[PDB]
Amino acid sequence: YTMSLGVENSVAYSNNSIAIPTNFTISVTTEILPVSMTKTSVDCTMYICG
Amino acid sequence: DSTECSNLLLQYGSFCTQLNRALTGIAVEQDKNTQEVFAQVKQIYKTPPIKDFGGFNFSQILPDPSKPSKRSPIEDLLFNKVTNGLTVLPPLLTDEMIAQYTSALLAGTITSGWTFGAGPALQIPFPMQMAYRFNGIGVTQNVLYENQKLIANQFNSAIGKIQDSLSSTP
Amino acid sequence: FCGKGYHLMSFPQSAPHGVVFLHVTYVPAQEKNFTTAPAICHDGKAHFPREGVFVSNGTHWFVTQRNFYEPQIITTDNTFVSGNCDVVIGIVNNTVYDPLQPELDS
Ligand SMILES: *[C@@H]1O[C@H](CO)[C@@H](O[C@@H]2O[C@H](CO)[C@@H](O)[C@H](O)[C@H]2NC(C)=O)[C@H](O)[C@H]1NC(C)=O
Ligand SMILES: *[C@@H]1O[C@H](CO)[C@@H](O[C@@H]2O[C@H](CO)[C@@H](O)[C@H](O)[C@H]2NC(C)=O)[C@H](O)[C@H]1NC(C)=O
Ligand SMILES: *[C@@H]1O[C@H](CO)[C@@H](O[C@@H]2O[C@H](CO)[C@@H](O)[C@H](O)[C@H]2NC(C)=O)[C@H](O)[C@H]1NC(C)=O
Ligand SMILES: *[C@@H]1O[C@H](CO)[C@@H](O[C@@H]2O[C@H](CO)[C@@H](O)[C@H](O)[C@H]2NC(C)=O)[C@H](O)[C@H]1NC(C)=O
Ligand SMILES: *[C@@H]1O[C@H](CO)[C@@H](O[C@@H]2O[C@H](CO)[C@@H](O)[C@H](O)[C@H]2NC(C)=O)[C@H](O)[C@H]1NC(C)=O
Ligand SMILES: *[C@@H]1O[C@H](CO)[C@@H](O)[C@H](O)[C@H]1NC(C)=O
Repeated sequence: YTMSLGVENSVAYSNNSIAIPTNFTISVTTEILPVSMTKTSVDCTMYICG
Repeated sequence: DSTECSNLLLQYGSFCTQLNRALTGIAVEQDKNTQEVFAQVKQIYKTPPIKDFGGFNFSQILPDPSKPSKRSPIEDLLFNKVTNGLTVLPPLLTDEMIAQYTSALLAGTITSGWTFGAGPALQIPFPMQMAYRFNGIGVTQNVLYENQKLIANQFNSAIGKIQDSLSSTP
Repeated sequence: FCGKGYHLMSFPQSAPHGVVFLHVTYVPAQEKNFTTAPAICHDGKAHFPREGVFVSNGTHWFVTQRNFYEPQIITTDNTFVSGNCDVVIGIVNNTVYDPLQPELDS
């Protein structure tokens, strides 16, 4: 299928109306970031020739 | 198509697998880059049919209904100004869907300010949003409200100058 | 940069060859419509909110903070006066309470 980019949402814009929040949600989200790799060393002479 | 060449090429091992894997990683990385840049909203926002924004004109950046590509005049100008075993993979996001993502971002930032980026889109009049931005940079709301027509005229003139500068500079 | 929503704080957690950030953010919810105006016209003067926004529930005008609904009476302590009512587009007429008025009234 052709993908849907997002759920449709039409904001009710007018020149004299505002939307004010009456409540809140404390949301905890995860962010995973790699920091380091495995430290590898290769003996070039031993690898090529043994 | 040489069988003997491929038989001799098999003696060198998995070089071809490494090169194909690296190219595949680059190819998926480009799609990941496009997702990271443009697909930051999960709601497709749309502008109201009446473009009453207190004097602010966004026709040069909003999508043109007359064009089949549904691009803005600025985006249309940008697209006009950019011109043996190899294959070119198409991008995952086509140009019209990327334009739709930019249109959703424009509609969100015009009708809701920065509220849609942090949660639900909360509607606010655009002059009041501009006044909030003025307060963000340390200028009082009264300055924005008193000089609203001048600010709108300056904004429209600057947007027109941007379109002219893009159309006039190679 | 530090999670989706208005960022409050973050927690680091060690991971094998990596770090996991638990971003604690504030998300607005349960929004409600209100009728808004840029300024309040009182005594031939234009009043603008110091830190909030003018809202109306249909009959009465209040001033509230932008990210949470907490209606308060429009007074001289939370508004400032700049100019008359002839310049601001969309200014509405409403009274502005004075806290000092009952003090000299009594
Ligand atoms: C604020 O008012 C507007 C319009 O008065 C509401 O927008 C309507 O929402 C309903 C519910 O989905 C839709 O069916 C209508 O089509 C919307 N109208 C328009 C013009 O967009 C809006 O939902 C109200 N906001 C709140 C928080 O109640
Ligand atoms: C704001 O939202 C919170 C939850 O996000 C509401 O708390 C809930 O209230 C209902 C009824 O009072 C309880 O049954 C739930 O158990 C509560 N949940 C939690 C997590 O405490 C709170 O009432 C809402 N406040 C307003 C004014 O809408
Ligand atoms: C917003 O700006 C556009 C573009 O500058 C205006 O469209 C122009 O309208 C005049 C008169 O209607 C025409 O002579 C121009 O040729 C139009 N320009 C283009 C590029 O189409 C538009 O009128 C402005 N105002 C609104 C409310 O949209
Ligand atoms: C808007 O809010 C105000 C303040 O909460 C409402 O005024 C109160 O209305 C109740 C119900 O009639 C009265 O008992 C109170 O005495 C009123 N307070 C004041 C200070 O007048 C007002 O009615 C609300 N408007 C709407 C349309 O809901
Ligand atoms: C808000 O109050 C002002 C001041 O009284 C009103 O302006 C008056 O409007 C009437 C009729 O339009 C004129 O005859 C007066 O000369 C105006 N006075 C001034 C000082 O301008 C204004 O119309 C009121 N607005 C609303 C919506 O009630
Ligand atoms: C909103 O637009 C209407 C015209 O549709 C106008 O009468 C009204 O004064 C405007 N309000 C503001 C606050 O600009």
